[PDB]
Amino acid sequence: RMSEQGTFALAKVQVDSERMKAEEIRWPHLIGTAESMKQDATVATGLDMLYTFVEKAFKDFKVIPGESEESKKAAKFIEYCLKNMEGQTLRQFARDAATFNEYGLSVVEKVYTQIAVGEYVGKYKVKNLAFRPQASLSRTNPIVYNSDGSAIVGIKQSLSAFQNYVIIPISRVMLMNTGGSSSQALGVSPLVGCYRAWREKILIENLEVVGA
Amino acid sequence: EIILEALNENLLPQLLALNDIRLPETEMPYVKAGEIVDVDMEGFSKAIQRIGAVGYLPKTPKVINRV
Amino acid sequence: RMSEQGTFALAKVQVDSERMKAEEIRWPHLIGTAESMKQDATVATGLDMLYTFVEKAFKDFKVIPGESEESKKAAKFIEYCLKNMEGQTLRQFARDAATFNEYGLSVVEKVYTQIAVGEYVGKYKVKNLAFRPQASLSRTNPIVYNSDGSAIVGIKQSLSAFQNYVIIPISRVMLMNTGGSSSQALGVSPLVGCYRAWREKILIENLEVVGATKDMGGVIELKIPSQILNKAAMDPSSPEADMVRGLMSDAANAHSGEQSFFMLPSDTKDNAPQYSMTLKGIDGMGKQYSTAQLISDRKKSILDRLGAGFINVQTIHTQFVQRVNEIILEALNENLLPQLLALNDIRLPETEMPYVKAGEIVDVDMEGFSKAIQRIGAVGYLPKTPKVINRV
Amino acid sequence: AKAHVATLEGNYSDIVLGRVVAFGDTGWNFKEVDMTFIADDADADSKTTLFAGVLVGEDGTPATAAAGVFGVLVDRKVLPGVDHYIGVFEPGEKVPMVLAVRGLTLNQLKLKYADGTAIDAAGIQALEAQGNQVTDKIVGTQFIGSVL
Amino acid sequence: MQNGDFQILDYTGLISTMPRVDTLLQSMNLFTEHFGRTTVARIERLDDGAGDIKAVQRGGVRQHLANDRKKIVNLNIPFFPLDRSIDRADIQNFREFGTENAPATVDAEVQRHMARIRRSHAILKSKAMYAALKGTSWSPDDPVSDYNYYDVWGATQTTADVDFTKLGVDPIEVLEAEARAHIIDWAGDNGDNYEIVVLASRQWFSALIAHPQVTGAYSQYPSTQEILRRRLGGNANNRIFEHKNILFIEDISGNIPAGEAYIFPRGISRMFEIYYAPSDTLRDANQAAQELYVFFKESNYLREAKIESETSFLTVNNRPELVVKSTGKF
Amino acid sequence: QRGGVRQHLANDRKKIVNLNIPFFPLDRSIDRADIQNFREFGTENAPATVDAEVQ
Repeated sequence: RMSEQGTFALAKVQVDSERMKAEEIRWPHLIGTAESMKQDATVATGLDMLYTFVEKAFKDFKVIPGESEESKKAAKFIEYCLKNMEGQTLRQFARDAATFNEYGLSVVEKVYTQIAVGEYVGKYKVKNLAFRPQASLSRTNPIVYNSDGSAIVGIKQSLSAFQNYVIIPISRVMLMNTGGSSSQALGVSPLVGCYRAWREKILIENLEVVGA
Repeated sequence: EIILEALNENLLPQLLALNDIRLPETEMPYVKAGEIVDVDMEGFSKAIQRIGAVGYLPKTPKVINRV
Repeated sequence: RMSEQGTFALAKVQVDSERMKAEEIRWPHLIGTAESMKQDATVATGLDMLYTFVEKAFKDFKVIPGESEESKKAAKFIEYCLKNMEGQTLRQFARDAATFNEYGLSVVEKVYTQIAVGEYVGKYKVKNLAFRPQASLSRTNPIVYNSDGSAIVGIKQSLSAFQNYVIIPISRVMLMNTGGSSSQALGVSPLVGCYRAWREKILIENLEVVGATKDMGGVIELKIPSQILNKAAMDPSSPEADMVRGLMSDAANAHSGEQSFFMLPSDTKDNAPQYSMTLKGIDGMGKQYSTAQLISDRKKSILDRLGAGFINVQTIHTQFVQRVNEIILEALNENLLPQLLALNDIRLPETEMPYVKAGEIVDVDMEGFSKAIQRIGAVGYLPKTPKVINRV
Repeated sequence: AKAHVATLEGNYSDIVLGRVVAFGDTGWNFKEVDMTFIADDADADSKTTLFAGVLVGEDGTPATAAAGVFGVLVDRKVLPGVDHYIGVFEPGEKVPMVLAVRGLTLNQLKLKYADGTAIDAAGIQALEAQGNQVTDKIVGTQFIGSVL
Repeated sequence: MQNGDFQILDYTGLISTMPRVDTLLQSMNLFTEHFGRTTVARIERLDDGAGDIKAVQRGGVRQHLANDRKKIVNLNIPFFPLDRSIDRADIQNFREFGTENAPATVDAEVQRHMARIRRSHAILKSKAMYAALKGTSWSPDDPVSDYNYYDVWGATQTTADVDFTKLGVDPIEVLEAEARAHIIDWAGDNGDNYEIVVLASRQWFSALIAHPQVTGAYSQYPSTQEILRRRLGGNANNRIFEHKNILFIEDISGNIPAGEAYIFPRGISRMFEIYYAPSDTLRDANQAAQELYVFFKESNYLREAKIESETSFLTVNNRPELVVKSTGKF
Repeated sequence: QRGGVRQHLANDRKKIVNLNIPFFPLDRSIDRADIQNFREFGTENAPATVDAEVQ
């Protein structure tokens, strides 16, 4: 019939997966272990080459319209909006979005603004695809669910990011993740798996220097 | 592809809704990313001839602008 | 005659198969042993490459209609329903469905909803192909059978999955499994077989690290008469104590450089000298087993079960991906489409049922294809249709 | 004819319902002392009379009075279903035993003196003084009565 | 499976048993469910009627009416937690007890604990409705609520006793006269033909059928519902009987004291209600309550696993007047 | 009472048994002399056949 008879179990699939990891690569720590990796000259190089082609792909982008006359007008307006963000370009967005290869996760917030003077006066552009760094997110619960572990209601950002030296609704956020199924909100970073090999690789290099 | 799914399915439908552009499913425009491998001048030039010498290549400005 | 005279024996074929497994890979444990595998950098890599092409195939999917005019209308409605799930895409479904390569099993529940406003108002879409994670299922009996072991009545989900920090009828569930016959409800995970090799592979790598750290070849050894050592221990403010403390720091810093040398007294009391300095070495023969090639054999042993063994250097890997695609398509073509058309009372003959065709996993060769069209075209065996033209 | 059969019922968690886990030394809640495993004057195969949940004083001997209680014996060697250490020790031989001292949510009903007598109020006070919570209510179970 | 050191044997199968859990009251659907936010509830009563007019002389004095009546009540709700933990020693070297050599898995124990917790919660919910029907709330060891609805609202317990040893007296002639008369005179509103139901202990129901009057009633011609040759309620465990426009049901659960039976009418509005309150968590605090909450936590240090479940609800009977304690003598 | 202390669950039960199996043989032989000259019972003249006894 027309009725769900189960749950995605987002809140359980996570809690099993945090136990089955070495403790240096659980959520509140992985943010530090990523940046304490990278300074390996083989780990940096792998990430740099990946971003090289991602930026290239999203540089000469195109919008493909439909057949009707209405779609062609819509395609032109879409191209204008995507190429006229105030202080942002898709290359910068692409290289911010692709950070889920380091942390399994990426958060982008959509902000819309009205046009004052231009070709499409009265319409709404997108002001900025505001990137929210993974490091500035909540270290305790980053992602908040229903009373059950069925769906996601929003994403929490730490209060310490509003200082110089809150929950954002899900409808305003674009989530990207990799390495896991649809039931893993915190995706599996490609550095999970590498970690044990990186620990050994480093130790051996240290022995060579002192040995010589 | 992961980035394009978010861009095509989360931003574009909402962006058109704000400016009340409501279209059927078959008329939704979509964004296509660029090509990551450069085109081979030797391969492409001789591919056009082989198709062109038979007449299977349409005469449109789209084909002309590719040079 | 028209009467069955036997049973599939689902409830027995399982109970023999759970005994004939090492106990770390029986149902309630395999869920943990899978996620405690994967963190091996050869096991993750094999699974990641498999999902790479599965997602590619189910990205540019197509629905092939029949000949009659009725089928063409049905095919268009099917394409709309499969491309308009609220919050779901076939790529996400394909990468959730393909999890039976890790656990032998996959459960998806079909939920239908009515349309409020749209092109097909009044009809029924599919809201979500809700994935039920294997970890959230019942750890005791996941699958429930008849009073006999003949057929399946449903699948049980644990009550602990409805909390934050029940039996689903079989007619609502799409089951996919691999590695076993039709009589094995809990399919054989491809990691069964690998397991013994993975256990060995790990142990050997551990021995290499400790072995390289403990190979103290060429270490410095010093011999001093015990009169000096004993005097220092009982007279901390004696000249012997000062020299002993100097040795403990000088010897630690003894590297090779521009001023490295040694100067020792040459006194002699017996056949052996009083003071000496030698660099140790293994008095005999070293290790023989060459643990390097042990690991390489076990790595190729693991990747072969996933068809990704070529990284140790139409193919085997491409043929392996097609197996996973066909299993998913059977569930999609034969369990969802007939039911979806029944709800919107579209009843067609067998020859007029549309079907979904997955995409191609290997990219087309521009050089090969372009010269293939000419050879067919130069003779006139290629029809003049927009289908051929749109291929460019 | 007779069918030699046995049952493997019993559990460990019933004696320790919860623990305070220190992010540092995880052994903060325990202590090891040398108890006598086999009876001193018994034969060579006289299996130990010690049972999990018996109060033990700091001196290591099983407690006999409330004033002589310091911890609860929770050693793996005495847990039900794994008590195969029969005849493996000489009479009166010593062996290190694990004692649970602080940071535990114990079960009152399973605490007993050396002779099996249940713990009293003075024992409760002495054991809780270390920082232990002695719960007085576990649900229990009724298996099959044909009624409930 | 391994036999003695130098011999083997064949493993055959597993046998499992568990006590029955009753759901008759749940099936009857006599309780309405309310999901509140707080732990306190209010009920409003408004009772009205009329008097009699006395004759008076013409042109003289007149007569005056009285006024109405109101009442307000408040109540609290109890709490019910349930927790358990899992340690390494429980799975360190214990065989699964299923297949021959499969090692023990944490998942199996987790599922066992889930099943046990669910069964305990179901049993508690079942007992709650039986306690409520008797006219008092269920809150053992919690004197905070202990609400006796007869005392709270103000009422008395009608007996309607019956004796079965009198073979020459039909017991139904007492049940009708007392119970149905009292129920009709106390329905409160202006209704008709209320349906009557009876819950009876095994002894009471069994004795009722054996009474000579009932047997003689159906013996001499077939009619329908053939008591003598068929079984009351078919092959179902819970027997069902219907005599003289009344429905009789046997209480297999045994919660009703042996020999006792309770008579109450159906259809009456808002006679039974059950309320749920939120749990003691920041996610659910001040939110809408749910039927049951279950939580599970895996220690990030790999040395512990814990399970947690809690619930909070209250069962309220809004009309103690319409419950009669039938008592049999044998 | 809310916000106070909680309660816990009880343990489980297990049992095992062992059994043996019996054995039941049956044997019988046939010889030449049993059918050399005998005549099939119930028939006028047919000679004795070996299979007619095996069946």
